[PDB]
Amino acid sequence: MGGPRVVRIVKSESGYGFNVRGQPLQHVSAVLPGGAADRAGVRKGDRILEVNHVNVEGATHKQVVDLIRAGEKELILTVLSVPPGSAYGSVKAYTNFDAERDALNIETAIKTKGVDEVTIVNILTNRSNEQRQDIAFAYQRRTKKELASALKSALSGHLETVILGLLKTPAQYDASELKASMKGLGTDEDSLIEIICSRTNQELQEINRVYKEMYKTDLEKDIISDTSGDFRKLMVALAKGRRAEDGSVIDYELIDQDARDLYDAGVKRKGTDVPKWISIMTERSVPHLQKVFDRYKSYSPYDMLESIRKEVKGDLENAFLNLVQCIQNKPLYFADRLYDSMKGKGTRDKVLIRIMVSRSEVDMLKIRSEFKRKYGKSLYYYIQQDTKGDYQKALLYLCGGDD
Amino acid sequence: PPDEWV
Ligand SMILES: [Ca+2]
Ligand SMILES: [Ca+2]
Ligand SMILES: [Ca+2]
Ligand SMILES: [Ca+2]
Ligand SMILES: [Ca+2]
Repeated sequence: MGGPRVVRIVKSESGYGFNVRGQPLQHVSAVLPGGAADRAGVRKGDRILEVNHVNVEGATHKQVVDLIRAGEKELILTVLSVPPGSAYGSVKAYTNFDAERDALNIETAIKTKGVDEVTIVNILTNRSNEQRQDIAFAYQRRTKKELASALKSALSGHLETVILGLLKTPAQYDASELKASMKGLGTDEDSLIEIICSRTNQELQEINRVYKEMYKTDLEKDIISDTSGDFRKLMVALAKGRRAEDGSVIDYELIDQDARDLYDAGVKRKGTDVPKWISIMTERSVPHLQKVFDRYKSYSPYDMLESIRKEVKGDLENAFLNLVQCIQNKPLYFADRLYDSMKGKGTRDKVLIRIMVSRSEVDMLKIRSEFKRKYGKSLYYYIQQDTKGDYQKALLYLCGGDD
Repeated sequence: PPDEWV
């Protein structure tokens, strides 16, 4: 049935972004993805019980709409939801969130003599990504300046990279990182492989759509322009995000045949049948490939990762090693990349920042668990020893705590 | 059924 809960939609000049329908309580029939209502927690099927603290039981459809459209400011709704996931992310939605309050406090920190970077970090790294979008809209509405552009001018160094990354939606951030990894002579293959190998179907579908809107070209077309050989074939196949979905039935016969084919195409023979590896590892569901990799050990003297190191080299080897890691244990995969970015001289800040930003609301808690288990000390500890200043503090907030 | 976007 759903308990009466309060959602707070920020003032939006383009509309709150949800459809009111009814016949008695009016219900929400559809929600614009990424719109103001979507970010505040309004979901499909919500029955509207109060609009800005007035009970609308028995009101007409026009009256509920007119009450919603009246103030032209924020929209506080009391909704009854069909009782319905970011449960392992470090950054949670801030309770008692007020975008206007945060926007004004952020502008105060920007206008503070010398720029109050501390307050900017304390706010933005302790709000969810959707809450940051609400702040950005309220900021522009009161300053007539875009928040990202204002923060670009106020901040610098690695802290600027972090803050600007947090302000983008997940699909916008991934799309811009992909573009940055391909733009310019050559390519950051490691950045391209990390994103393409680790993102799921749903994520890649939104990345492809957002990439096309941001840059007016297909992501697949830019991957082709900047890659070649079997590496291109693998990246193009993964980037389509059309992997088979996790099924209810375990296909034990296919698991065995897939494991034989991987062996026959690689260790068993001289050379490698690279397209056979690509077909199996990009088309089968992740739970399927997990069991394929264990069954593969029944035929091969080396496991899947070791077989890759012996068969292929270069970018293709890197891509296969990253992909198999993501299929086997993705939190452990990111934990190892985090360790690699800090273990030696200096810091691979680009990698550290991108992981802390993109995984903060996905599986950072599992990343921290795999990290502490494998390396003995916390991810928090390594960030402290490798980074300094407000830049360090923002990364520590994205981490979420010690251990 | 009446509907409208807001
Ligand atoms: Ca300062
Ligand atoms: Ca700057
Ligand atoms: Ca290039
Ligand atoms: Ca071979
Ligand atoms: Ca270091």
